[PDB]
Amino acid sequence: VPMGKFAMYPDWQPDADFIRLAALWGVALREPVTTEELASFIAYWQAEGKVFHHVQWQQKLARSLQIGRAS
Amino acid sequence: VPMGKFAMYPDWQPDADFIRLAALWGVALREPVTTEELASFIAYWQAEGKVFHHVQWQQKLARSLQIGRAS
Amino acid sequence: VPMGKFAMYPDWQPDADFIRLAALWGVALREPVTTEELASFIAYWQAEGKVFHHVQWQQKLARSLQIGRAS
Amino acid sequence: VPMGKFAMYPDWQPDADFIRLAALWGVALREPVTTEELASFIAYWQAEGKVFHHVQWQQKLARSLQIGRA
Amino acid sequence: VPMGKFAMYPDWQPDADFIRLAALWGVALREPVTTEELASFIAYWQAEGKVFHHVQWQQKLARSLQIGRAS
DNA sequence: TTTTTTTTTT
Repeated sequence: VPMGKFAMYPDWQPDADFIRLAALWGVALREPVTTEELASFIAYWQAEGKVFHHVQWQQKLARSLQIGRAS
Repeated sequence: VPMGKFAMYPDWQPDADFIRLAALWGVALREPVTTEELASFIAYWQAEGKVFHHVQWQQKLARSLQIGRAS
Repeated sequence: VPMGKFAMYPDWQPDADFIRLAALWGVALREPVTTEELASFIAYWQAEGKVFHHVQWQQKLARSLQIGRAS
Repeated sequence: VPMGKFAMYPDWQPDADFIRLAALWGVALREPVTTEELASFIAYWQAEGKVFHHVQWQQKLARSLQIGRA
Repeated sequence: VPMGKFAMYPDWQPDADFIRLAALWGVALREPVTTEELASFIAYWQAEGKVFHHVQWQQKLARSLQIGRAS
């Protein structure tokens, strides 16, 4: 992944231990991140064009899965 | 088809491959979009006046159909 | 209380006086800060790189909890 | 009013006609300034250490309340 | 209007072509100068007590409006 | 002259 802030992009992936991190940020995920969930996240934010650090992007991904899976 | 964010408008349409996209975002559609579902979505969001990129609109349409057809 | 501006770092804590100050600043919290809320706050601002006085860091944490918990 | 350039301090207060000043400077305030809003402001800038004239401090409070109430 | 350096005073105004100047100095004002922004600028600098040439005052206004409207 | 973290018709 790039250093510093950057816009979301198609082959981006969170860290292997992403679920661990999400737990540490108060989001307990039962099942792993599916290819579809990630593709949808990336599409949305790639369009938006805002820029963030890798770890902030992962925080956005966790918050998004939490809302996504409540429904 | 405008570039950038835009408010929804009456002759708006999702891409021709919309059904495959929806699948890639984790929305499996067994029926194609109807002119009535699309008019309903457009009328709602046109009034609202909120602005989004084309791809984000298409995600809103996918989510909206999922919910709508579940009922 | 720590002195001078400083970047956010992993072991940072707002003092035991934090809930008190938050109330003096118009943010009334029912329950204490969770390890997770804090971890999440730290991760975000540590990546951001910005530098602040302790009290200022505390106000940002208060504002964040207020928003966070409104959901 | 406090004189010269100065650092923010606990007992600081804007003028009684602060509301109308804020309007003159393009910040239309529906309600008056609360105790907590002021304590929050004062804490922030007291830590920061920067020094300003009283009126400038009042302009900073006006800009801040605007942002804060949105 | 006064020649040479002078302290800011309540009735001060910039030139009628102030928008064109501001563009020459790199500040493109999508909107012109409001009476309020002006009073705000005057109260600030009148308090500050510094003296400047008319054209220097006009540069301070222009830089100011740039920063003030960047929000 | 510079205080202001935030995907979801239901």
